[PDB]
Amino acid sequence: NCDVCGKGPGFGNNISHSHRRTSRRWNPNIQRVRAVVGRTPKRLNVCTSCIKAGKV
Amino acid sequence: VTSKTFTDPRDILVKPVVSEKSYALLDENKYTFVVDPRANKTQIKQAVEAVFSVKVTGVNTINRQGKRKRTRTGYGKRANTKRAIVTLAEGNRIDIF
Amino acid sequence: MKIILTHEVSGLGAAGDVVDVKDGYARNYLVPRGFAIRWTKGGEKDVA
RNA sequence: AGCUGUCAACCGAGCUUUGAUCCGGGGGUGUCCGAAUGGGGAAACCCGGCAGUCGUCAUGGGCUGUCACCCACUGCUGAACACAUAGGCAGUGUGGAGGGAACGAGGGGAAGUGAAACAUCUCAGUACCCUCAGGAAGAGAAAACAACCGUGAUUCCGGGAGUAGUGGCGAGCGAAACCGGAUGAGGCCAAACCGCGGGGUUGUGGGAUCUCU
RNA sequence: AAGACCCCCGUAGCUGAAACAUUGACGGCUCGUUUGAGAGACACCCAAGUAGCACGGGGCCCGAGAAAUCCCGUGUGAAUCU
RNA sequence: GAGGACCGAACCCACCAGGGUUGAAAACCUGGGGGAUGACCUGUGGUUAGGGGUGAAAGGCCAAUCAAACUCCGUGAU
RNA sequence: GGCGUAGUCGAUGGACAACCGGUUGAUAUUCCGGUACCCG
RNA sequence: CAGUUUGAUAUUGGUGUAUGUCUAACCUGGGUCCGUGAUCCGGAUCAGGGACAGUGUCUGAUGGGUAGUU
Repeated sequence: NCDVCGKGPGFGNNISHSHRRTSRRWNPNIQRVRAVVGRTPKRLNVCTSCIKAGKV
Repeated sequence: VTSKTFTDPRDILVKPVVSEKSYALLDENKYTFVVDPRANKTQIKQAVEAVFSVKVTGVNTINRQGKRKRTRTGYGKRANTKRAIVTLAEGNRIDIF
Repeated sequence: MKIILTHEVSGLGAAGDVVDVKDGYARNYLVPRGFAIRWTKGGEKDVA
């Protein structure tokens, strides 16, 4: 869970060659970053999309 | 005084206890009362002193469990009660009758 | 990320130059230290 | 004109034409536990702080109010450290917490079973679980259909149709266009531009800015 | 006290509220507006880590197939009425 | 005057025999029997939970039930 | 939902002051008699 | 299928000749100080490691450890 944009993990199926379905999970690429919110130093879990966009 | 901060000692003293043991205790100037179960020995002493204007020497309290009773339908339980035995100074008496 | 320089940086350019650099280089080193700022249209007039 | 609930008789003693019992609306009281919330706890138990107050020579003891946490805002202070923040202090809030038969939206998600075995598939997005509600919910004012003719927000019901399709083309699954009905409704912002306010709201494109009538 | 329209309670039909609730109408009250229209210019604006695209998935009659539209994660990643 | 020392009551256990076997007892009784200062027995309070626990290891024990406890639900399974 | 800091609970342990005799149908280191002890 | 593991890619930068070096992302279960009565946590600050590792997506290998069945 990105603390900025609310991007959460997605759920789906992992499919084999035999086409057997099992449950897996796409977790977003969330990196722990030290940031300054309101002049105060704080550590956040942020997704690289927010980093790339400059939201932090 | 108001209608919420009004307290009267006569509420603590529910009623006297009439029985052979209580009668035997009268001769030793020990009076037995049934008191409000939420009261403590200190309240009992103050209540008796204010109600009867007597000098209380010591107060003993007996906590008595209600007696379970059978009925047509099943089992009921009488009320639990707290009994206080008040020992008065020599020469002091209470007319409970 | 292409950026406006506020100080002279070796091998990049002089102050006020608009140059393109890798995003990580600017985000972690240049911008925090005041050497550079993000491009904006307002940046162009600022240079002028 | 009787009445003192019922199992449920009985005794005794009372209230009542100065209008009871009974019925409807409002109000006062409402111990202790419980989200339980002063602290603790084996729920209905135990022990307190602060202010006020009754009592006593005074402690002891009564009675009233008040004191959990989180969040919103106003102020004081501002660490390691210097700005400074973190944090701490003060003041308030009809803010939250938990409960509930069914109905709803969004997520997670079985197996028995069927396939006369079984793994793709079915059962089934069911059972169950999680978050959030409202009296209903969701959807909803075209980046839609259609086919060169045209309809004009959404929802629900009967068809189209067990059809076109889909499927170890197995067991099974299964629309849409369009037609007939129930009800009927449209509004507002962001952006550009000007100083949180003005501005403007579009599909025949519209808005800004400037010039002219 | 056995089969009741006329014995009783009722029914048909009318009638009723100090009090408070629900909901109308009105008055106070509150709010909105108080220049507008046309012509010409200009290409300034019209929702961005989004659309699209690549990979891995979900759902749709459609079981990934030549697979459109719709949703998710990872990378890459525009334009503003031509 | 040491000992996972010796004999032997309490205590813990269960090798043999007989009884009991719709029993006095859903595992006991009677007579013998093993340990009995230690890897011992025991009380109170904690704690480990189901494809999991614990096990000086028998698939043993996990509320008289264990090659996967019990209850409700899918469920009127097949 | 799992863990956990400050804290707060949790005796089966630690700290803490009473003994003898008599009595009732039913209580006694609790009531009664004598002599003691601890805290305010 | 979990687990272990390989590579690409994002987080991820400068600079030199697949491989050096630097510091600034990132990591320290290293030291000291503050919140603070505090072995958790966070913030400082020195000491190192360092674009490696860890993590997300994609991907090859192994996989009775587990699961469904013939």
